[PDB]
Amino acid sequence: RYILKQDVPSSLEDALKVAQAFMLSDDEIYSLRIIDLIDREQGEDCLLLLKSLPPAEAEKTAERVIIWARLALQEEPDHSKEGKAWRMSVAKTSVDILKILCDIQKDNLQKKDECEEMLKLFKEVASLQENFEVFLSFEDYSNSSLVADLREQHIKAHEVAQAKHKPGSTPEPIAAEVRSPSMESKLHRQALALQMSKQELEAELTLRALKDGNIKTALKKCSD
Amino acid sequence: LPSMQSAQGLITQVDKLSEDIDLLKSRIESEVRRDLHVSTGEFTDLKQQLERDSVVLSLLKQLQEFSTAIEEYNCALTEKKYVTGAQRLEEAQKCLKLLKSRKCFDLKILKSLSMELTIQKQNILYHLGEEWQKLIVWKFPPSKDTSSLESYLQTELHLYTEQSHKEEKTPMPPISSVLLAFSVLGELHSKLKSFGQMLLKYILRPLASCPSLHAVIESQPNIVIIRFESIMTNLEYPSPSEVFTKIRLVLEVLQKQLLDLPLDTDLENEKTSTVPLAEMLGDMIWEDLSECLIKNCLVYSIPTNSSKLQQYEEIIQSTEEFENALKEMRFLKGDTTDLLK
Amino acid sequence: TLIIQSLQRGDIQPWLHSGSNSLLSKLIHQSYHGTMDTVSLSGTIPVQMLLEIGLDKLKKDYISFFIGQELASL
Repeated sequence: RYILKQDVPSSLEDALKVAQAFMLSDDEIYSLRIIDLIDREQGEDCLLLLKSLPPAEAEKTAERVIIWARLALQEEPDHSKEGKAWRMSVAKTSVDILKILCDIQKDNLQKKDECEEMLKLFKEVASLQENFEVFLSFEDYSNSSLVADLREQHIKAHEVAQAKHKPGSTPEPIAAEVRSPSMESKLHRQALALQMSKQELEAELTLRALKDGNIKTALKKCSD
Repeated sequence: LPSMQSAQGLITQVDKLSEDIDLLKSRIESEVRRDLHVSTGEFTDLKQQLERDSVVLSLLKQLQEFSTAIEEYNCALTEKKYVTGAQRLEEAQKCLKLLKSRKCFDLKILKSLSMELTIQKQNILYHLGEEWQKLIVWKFPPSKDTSSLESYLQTELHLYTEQSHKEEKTPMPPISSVLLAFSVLGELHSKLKSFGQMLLKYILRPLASCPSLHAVIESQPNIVIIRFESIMTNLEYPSPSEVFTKIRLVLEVLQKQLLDLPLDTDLENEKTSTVPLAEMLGDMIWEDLSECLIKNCLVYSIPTNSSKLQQYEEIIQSTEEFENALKEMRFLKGDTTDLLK
Repeated sequence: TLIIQSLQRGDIQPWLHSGSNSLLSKLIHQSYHGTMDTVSLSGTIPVQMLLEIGLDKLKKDYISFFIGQELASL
């Protein structure tokens, strides 16, 4: 740890032989190097180091750093800008190393399903963090109540994003020959993590409009 | 480098300083009750500072305990005493939560404490994950296929029963200790999720799809082998009674060979209770097993002629015992499930 | 205390002479063998540790003259 704190270009090599001659695994060396680079938000260096490493020790370093990342994300969220930036960087650096580990473990069937499930969980966490700036713990993440609440919130948001666009008054001199991005595309950006297709969105909108007493908008969508 | 003996020096000096704080507080309290009208204010004014120093000293005690628990856990790692190391880590976590609950230290110091705690926690968890895979072995065919008969034929499950005292120079702790270590740190929930799903995918679901599959359990003293051996049958869909018997045959061994070990929570905390292993294992597989049995076995057992209705009675009976056994083996919580309704 | 800090940090290797009647030389020797216990300074102990050095210094200064001038033997 002291050698790795010197920021010497050969400090990684200096610390390698310390654990080599004293009969300690190289797993800890590269794991701590990757952790130090993650704390410095330098995940590209982690990627190049992982690609330079042989796959055998690469698996060991990757699984340990993934466990460390989930454990570090399990504590209380930080409401400062630097804290949330660190959570986002950790998730983004974890997703692609999980992809690499999935590529490595194609034949290890016992490890294959575990890695695919863990990759899916971190993909959902990172997608929810980046597209929403919502940071909690994994116990709060896996709880389906928050997922359903955020699904219905953005269903209602899509309701208004079109309801305001049916003209209740004269149009404004906005989006004149330079049209703004569609609200449906942003909702779909959000829902790619929510795994909601167009058919389910239309089904929910039909029921929501029916509850509002609007008959024509539900019938037209059913006919389409 | 030059502070290993200074750690014991710190222990001694903090102990004698706590003793000094206590004796001076006793001296102050002895004289406060004597002069309660003339000496109260100036005694209390200095007792406030004494109590603040005592609070800071208690925080330093918590830091010393944080260091000592980590060092004892490091010592326990080398000797493969994972349960005590996990308990020491839990004590350190409890100390760190109280350290972070009071805003009195530098933020970077607490950041370093938390970083080292997480490093040691991932260190013990990775060792537990390593040691999990030696005891339980899944031997797969060289493909992801689960539709061909050879896919089920080349599937093997191995449980390394430690019947005799291990003489290997690379020893393996007993499965009960592994389960205790996972329960102390609260990570048994994810491991059960990982294992029950592969059990469902490669053991449970196959038995409800192909009527020709038969589960053979070879019981060696050290290695228990679960194997699929193909015996040809003439039924287009598996009948309920044989499928229930085959499921019960595997579930008895799985409960007795693996799930028959007591659990224990943190040593210093008795506010947490131990949940039986069979309950948690069933809760994560029973929902997907009842629907698999209904949609693959009980649907096709329904007769097409009214004359064959009475012969269905055994299926009503044979299900109930399959419902009862899992209730005796604690794989279920209630009495009426969707498999019987 | 400064001597204790210097010995613990392993920054110097003090030059020593034979006889080593002073306890400080023994402290240096034990620092040569790794790390030593924390030395306490209470009462007249600090006076005596310094006193034990002057005796050896004066004895060596005397012996360098008695034997050096062939006026006395050991």
